Amino acid sequence: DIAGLTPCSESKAYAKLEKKELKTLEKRLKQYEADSAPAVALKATMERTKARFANYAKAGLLCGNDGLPHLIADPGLALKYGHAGEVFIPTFGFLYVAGYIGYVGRQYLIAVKGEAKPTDKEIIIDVPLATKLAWQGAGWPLAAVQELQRGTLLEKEENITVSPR
Amino acid sequence: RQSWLPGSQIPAHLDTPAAQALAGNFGFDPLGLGKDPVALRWYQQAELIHCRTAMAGVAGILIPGLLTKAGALNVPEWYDAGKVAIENSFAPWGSLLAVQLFLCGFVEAKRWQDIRKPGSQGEPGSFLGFEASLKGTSELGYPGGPFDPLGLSKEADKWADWKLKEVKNGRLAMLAFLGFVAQKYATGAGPVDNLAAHLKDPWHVNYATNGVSLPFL
Amino acid sequence: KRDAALPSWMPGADLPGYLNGTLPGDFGFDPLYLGQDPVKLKWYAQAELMNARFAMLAVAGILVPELLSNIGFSWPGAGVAWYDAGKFEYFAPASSLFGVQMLLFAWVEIRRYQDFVKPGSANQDPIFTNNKLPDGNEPGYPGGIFDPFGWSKGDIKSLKLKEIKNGRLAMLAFAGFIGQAYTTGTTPLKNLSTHLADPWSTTVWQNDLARL
Amino acid sequence: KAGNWLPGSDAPAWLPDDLPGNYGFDPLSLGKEPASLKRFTESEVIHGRWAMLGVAGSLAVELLGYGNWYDAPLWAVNGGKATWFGIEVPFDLNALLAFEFVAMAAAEGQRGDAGGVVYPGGAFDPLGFAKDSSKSGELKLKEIKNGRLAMVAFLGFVAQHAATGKGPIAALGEHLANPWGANFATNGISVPFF
Ligand code: CHL
Ligand code: CLA
Ligand code: CLA
Ligand SMILES: CC(/C=C/C=C(C)/C=C/[C@@]12O[C@]1(C)C[C@@H](O)CC2(C)C)=C\C=C\C=C(C)\C=C\C=C(C)\C=C\[C@@]12O[C@]1(C)C[C@@H](O)CC2(C)C
Ligand SMILES: CC(/C=C/C=C(C)/C=C/[C@@]12O[C@]1(C)C[C@@H](O)CC2(C)C)=C\C=C\C=C(C)\C=C\C=C(C)\C=C\[C@@]12O[C@]1(C)C[C@@H](O)CC2(C)C
Repeated sequence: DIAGLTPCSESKAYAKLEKKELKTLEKRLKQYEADSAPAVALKATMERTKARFANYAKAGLLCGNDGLPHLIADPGLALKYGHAGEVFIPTFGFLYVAGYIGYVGRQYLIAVKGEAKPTDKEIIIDVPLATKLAWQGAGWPLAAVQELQRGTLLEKEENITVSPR
Repeated sequence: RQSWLPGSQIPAHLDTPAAQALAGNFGFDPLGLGKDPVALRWYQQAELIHCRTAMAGVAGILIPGLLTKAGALNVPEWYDAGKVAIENSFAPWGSLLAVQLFLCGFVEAKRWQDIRKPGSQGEPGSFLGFEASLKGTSELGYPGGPFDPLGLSKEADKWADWKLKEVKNGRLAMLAFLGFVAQKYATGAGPVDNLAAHLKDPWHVNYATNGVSLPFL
Repeated sequence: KRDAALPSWMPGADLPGYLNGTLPGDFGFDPLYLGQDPVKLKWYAQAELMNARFAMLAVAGILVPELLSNIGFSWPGAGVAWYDAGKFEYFAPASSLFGVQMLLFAWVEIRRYQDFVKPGSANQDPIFTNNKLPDGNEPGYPGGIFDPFGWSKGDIKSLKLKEIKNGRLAMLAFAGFIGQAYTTGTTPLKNLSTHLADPWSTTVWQNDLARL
Repeated sequence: KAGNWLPGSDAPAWLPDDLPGNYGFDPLSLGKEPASLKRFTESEVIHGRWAMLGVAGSLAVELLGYGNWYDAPLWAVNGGKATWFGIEVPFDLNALLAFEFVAMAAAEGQRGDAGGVVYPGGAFDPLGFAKDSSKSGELKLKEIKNGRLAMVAFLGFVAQHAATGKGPIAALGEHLANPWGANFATNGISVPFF
C-alpha cells in the first residue's frame, strides 16, 4: 500500500501476533480454577486483547513486515487515503488544549500584575479568579487572533531589557 | 433589560450604547469574545451572514421536506439531494464548485471591502455606472438599495422591529441546521421523519433513548 | 385604563388602554397584548376585515350549496363536498383557472394596498377618469360604487359593529369545517343532523373518545 | 412626464420631467446619481433599438416560413449551409464571426468615442423627421415606448420557448385554438404545482 505497507487486516504477521499474545495468556490460565479471581482477571485481559486487535484492523491502519501498526504523518497522504485520525487530526486536538492551557495562564499572569503585590498572588493562587479564567479559555483561538491583529499581543522592543552589545 | 439569564451580570462591553444598538442583544457573551469593540463589529457581520445563510438553507431542507411528505413534491433527503442532482446534471461537481467559488468569491470580496471601508464600493467609475447603488446604508451589514426591492427598510418606526425578527429567526435557523446534522448521525432518518416518530410516541422516541447521546445510560 | 362604560368581554376585568372603542367590535379582548403597538394594531385592523369578509363568503359558499342539494334542487355541481370541489372537472383545468385568479387578484389587491398605504390615493378610475369614489372613504371601507344601495349613509357605527360580529362568527365557523371535516370525515350539515338525531351521545367527547 | 407607473405614488426627484419615457419608475433608485443616469439613459435606447430589430427579425422568419428564431443557427453546429430568404450563402461559421467582429467593433467603436450621443441625426436621419425641435419631443417618446415593448416581447420569446419549446407564432396560434388549455399555467413549468 503506502510506502510498501499493507493493511493490518490483511497482514499475515499481524494475525500471527494476536495468536502469540493470546497463547501466552491461555498458558497462565490453565493453572487456576474456572471461576477463581485469577481466572476471571485473565479472561478479562484476553477479551481486551481480542478487542484491541479488531479495533486496529477496523481502523484501517497499515502494518509493516514487522506486523505492527505504522502511522502516516504527511497531511496529503493522510487525507488522500483516510489516515487523518493517526497524526493529522490529533495534531489540531493537542494544539487546542496546549493553547488553552497557555492562554489561560497568560490571562491570569496579566490579571495579577495590576494588583498591589503580584508575587504573593503567584505562590498563593487566587482560586476564584483562576476558575473564571479557566472557563473563558475555551475561545482562546478567537481571542488570541484578535490580540495579534490589534497589536497588543507583543511588547514593544523599547520596553524589553537587553544586555550590552 | 432582557437577558438570557436573569440575575446574572451582563458583560460591560455589551451594556455600552453602541453594543445595545445591536439587534438581539440579551447580554449573552460568557466567553468574552466581544470585549474588543473592533472584534464585536466583525462578529456581528459574521452572525448576520450565518443567520441569513442558515435561514435560506433550512427553508430549503424543511419546506421541500414537508411538501415531499404531503405528496406535492418528490425531493430526496437533504443529505442525499447532492448525489441525486449531480447525476442528471450538465456538469460534474468539480466544475460546478469551481464556478461557485469565482462568483461567490467576487461577490464576497466586494462585501469584504465594505466592512474595511464602509461605503467604499460607491467609488465613481469603479463599476459600470452601478457603483452608485452599492454604497450601502448607514448601518453595516444592512446594505439595502437593490437588496431591498420593496423598500421595507424606509419605515423608521418598524426598523428596530424588523432587525429583531431577522436575528431571532436567524438564530433559530442556525440551531435547526445543527439539529439536522446531529439527528442524521443519531437516528439515521430525515428531519420530518424524526418529527413524525417523536409525535407518535413522545415518551419513548427521543434522544434519551436513541442509544447514542447518553452512552453511559 | 380602559373606561368601564364600554362593553367588556369579561365584566369586571381590567382591559388595555389602547383598545378605547375606536375600532368596531372593540370589546377589549387581547390577553396576549398583540395589538399593543399602534403600528401593528393598524395592520391587524385591516387583516381582521379581510379574513372576516372572505370567511363570510366562504361559509356562505359551503352551506348554501349543500343546503340546496338536500332540498332536491338539481344542478351539475350538486352533491359535491366542499373539500371535493377541487377534484371536480370544470370547463378549464384547475391550473389555468388558478393562473387567471392571481392575475386578477394582483390588480385589485395592490389597488387596495395603495389606499391603505396612502388613503384616498386610489379612488380614481384609471381609464374613465370621470369615475371616482367619494373622497371621505377610509381604509377598509371604500364606499362609492362599492356601496350602490347607500346603506353606509345610515347608522354607520352600528353597521360596522354588525359586520364584525357576523364576520368573527363566520371565521370560527370555517375553522369548525376544517376541524369537523378532518375528524368526522363528512360534510358539515351531516354533522348537524347527527347532533340533532342524538344531541346527548354525539358530543365531541363521545366522538373523539371512541376513535381513541 | 409621460405618466405614472403606480397611480397614487410620488415621482422620484432625480428623474427630470423632460426625459423621454419618464413615468417616475425607479423603485431601486438606480439612476439617483447623475453620472449613472446618463449612462443608463443611453443604454435603454440602445437596448430598445436592438430589441425592436430583434423582435421584427424573429417574427419575420417564422411568418415567411423559414423556421423560428431559435433554430436558425443550428446549421452551424449540425453541419450545413447558411440560407437567407432561401438562397444559399457561401460563408461559414468561422467567416461570419470574423467579419461580424470586425464590422461591429468598427461601428460600435465609433459610437463609443462619441461620448454618449443617443440621437445623432444628420447622416442617420436622411428623411429629417426629427429636424424640428418641437416634433422631436414626441417622436422620442414613441421610440422608447415601442422599444420598451420590444424588449419585453423578446423576453417573452425566450421565456416562452424554454417552457413550451416552440416559436412565437406557433405559440400564438396554439393559444388561440384552446385559450384555456394552452397558456403559461398549463405548460407545467411556470406554476410549480398542478
Ligand atoms: C382557501 C383556499 C383553499 C383551500 C383551503 C383548499 C383546500 C383544498 N383543496 Mg383546493 N383549496 C384552496 C384553494 C384552491 N384549491 C384549488 C385547486 C384544487 C385542486 C385542483 C385540488 C384541491 C384540493 C384541495 C384539498 C387538499 C387536501 C387533499 O385532499 O390533498 C390530497 C390531494 C388529492 C387527492 C388530489 C390529487 C390529484 C391532483 C390533481 C394533484 C394536484 C393537486 C394540487 C397540487 C393542488 C393545489 C392546491 C393549492 C393551490 C391550494 C383541500 C380540501 C384537492 C382535492 O379536492 O382533493 C380531494 C385537489 O385535487 N384544490 C385552487 C385553484 C383554483 C385554489 C385557489 O385558490
Ligand atoms: C513537512 C514538509 C512536507 C513534505 C516533505 C511533504 C511531502 C509530500 N507531500 Mg505534503 N504537506 C505538508 C508538508 C509536507 N509534505 C503540509 C504542511 C501540508 C499542508 C497541511 C501538506 C499537504 C500535502 C498535500 C495536499 C499533498 C502532499 C503531498 C506530498 C507528497 C508529494 C508532493 C510534495 O509535497 O512534495 C514535496 C513537499 C514540499 C515541497 C512541501 C510543500 C508541499 C505542498 C504543501 C503540497 C504539494 C502537493 C502537490 C502539488 C501534489 C501534486 C500531485 C502529486 C501526485 C505529484 C510528498 C510525500 C501530495 C501527495 O499526497 O503525494 C502523494 C499531496 O497531494 N502534501
Ligand atoms: C361556529 C361555531 C361552531 C358551531 C355552531 C359548531 C357546531 C357543532 N360542532 Mg363544531 N367546531 C367548531 C365550531 C363550531 N361547531 C370549531 C371552531 C372547531 C374546531 C376546534 C370545531 C370542532 C368540532 C368537532 C371536532 C366536532 C364538532 C361538533 C359539533 C357539533 C356539536 C357537538 C360538539 O362536540 O361540539 C364541539 C364544539 C365546540 C365545543 C365548539 C367550540 C368553539 C365554538 C366557536 C364555540 C362557540 C360558542 C358560542 C356561545 C356560540 C354557540 C353557537 C351559536 C350559533 C349560538 C355541532 C354540529 C361535533 C360533531 O360533529 O358531532 C356530530 C364534533 O365531533 N365541532
Ligand atoms: C450557515 C449554516 C447552515 C447552512 C446550510 C446550508 C447552506 C445548507 C444547504 C443545503 O441544505 C440545502 C438547502 C439542500 C441540501 O440538499 C444541500 C445543502 C448544501 C446541504 C448553519 C450555521 C450554524 C451555526 C451555529 C449552530 C452556530 C452556533 C454558535 C453558538 C451556539 C455560539 C455560542 C457562543 O458564541 C456565543 C454566541 C457567545 C460566546 O460568549 C459563548 C458561545 C457559547 C461560545
Ligand atoms: C427585458 C430587458 C430589460 C428589462 C429591464 C427591466 C424590467 C428593468 C427594470 C428596472 O430597472 C428599472 C427600469 C428601474 C429600477 O429602479 C427597477 C428595475 C426593476 C431593476 C431587456 C431586453 C433586451 C433585449 C434585446 C436587446 C434583444 C435583442 C435581440 C436580438 C438582437 C436578436 C437577434 C436574433 O433574433 C434574431 C433577429 C434572429 C435569430 O435567429 C438570432 C438572434 C441573434 C437570436
